[PDB]
Amino acid sequence: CRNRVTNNVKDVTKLVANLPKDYMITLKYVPGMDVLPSHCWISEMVVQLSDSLTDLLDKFSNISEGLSNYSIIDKLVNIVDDLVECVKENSSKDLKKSFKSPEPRLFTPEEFFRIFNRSIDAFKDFVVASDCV
Amino acid sequence: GICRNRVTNNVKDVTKLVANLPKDYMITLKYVPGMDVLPSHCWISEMVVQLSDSLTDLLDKFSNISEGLSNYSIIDKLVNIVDDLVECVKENSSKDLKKSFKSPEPRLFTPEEFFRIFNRSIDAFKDFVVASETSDCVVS
Ligand SMILES: [Ca+2]
Ligand SMILES: [Sm+3]
Ligand SMILES: [Sm+3]
Repeated sequence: CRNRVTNNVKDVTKLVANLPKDYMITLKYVPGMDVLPSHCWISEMVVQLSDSLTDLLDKFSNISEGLSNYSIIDKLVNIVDDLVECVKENSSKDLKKSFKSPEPRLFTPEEFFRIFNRSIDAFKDFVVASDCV
Repeated sequence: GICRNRVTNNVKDVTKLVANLPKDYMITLKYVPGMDVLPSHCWISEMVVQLSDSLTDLLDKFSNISEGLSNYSIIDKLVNIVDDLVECVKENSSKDLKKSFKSPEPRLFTPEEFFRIFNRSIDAFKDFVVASETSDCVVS
């Protein structure tokens, strides 16, 4: 989706620096994301990252006048929601939705946002969509 | 001044930290059983010591590389004020209960719960001008 709202690890790196290391974030991970082509999982991953981030957002209080966790997350919530929009709109050869109920697991902030960056980077370099078994 | 040397907590930073900590995050603290109804001389030494231990350990959970708002930075300052207190306890020749035998049982607390116990404990260095004029250290 050409326009990705630039979600570089710039703010992500800061967020991870300020989230406790032993704090587990829940994410319904789409299995196969580490081997299958993107058109097979990007749609559901983007939807799940959106729900996890939004739920994570309610766990912090505002003070957006100095790059607080709340503010950065809100910024990431918006980026992913728009990617969700695109995916539903620019569907073809892409598994536009279907199912949407993988298995929920726990991730460290580091692991969670690594999954977050790969999902977004997935759009960056993505042209050859279409099988997924 | 009562042990008020660099003894200004300033909750301005504390609220900001609680706000920057997930309400979901559980913090460990060896809590003294009834410090909520017992005279301060019954728990203050042990608690000031456990608070320090808990805050010091949280340091490990954050990164010291962050511009502007930094949770590592705020915790560091909090550790110093509480470590300054563990000093007014050292030389302390006052006998009231400044010991607590061993170490209490560990308990989990959310950020708001933990820092409430924190501020109270600190503030306890003002409302502690007695010992023989207070109650026992048991509840029953
Ligand atoms: Ca949800
Ligand atoms: Sm000192
Ligand atoms: Sm009693």
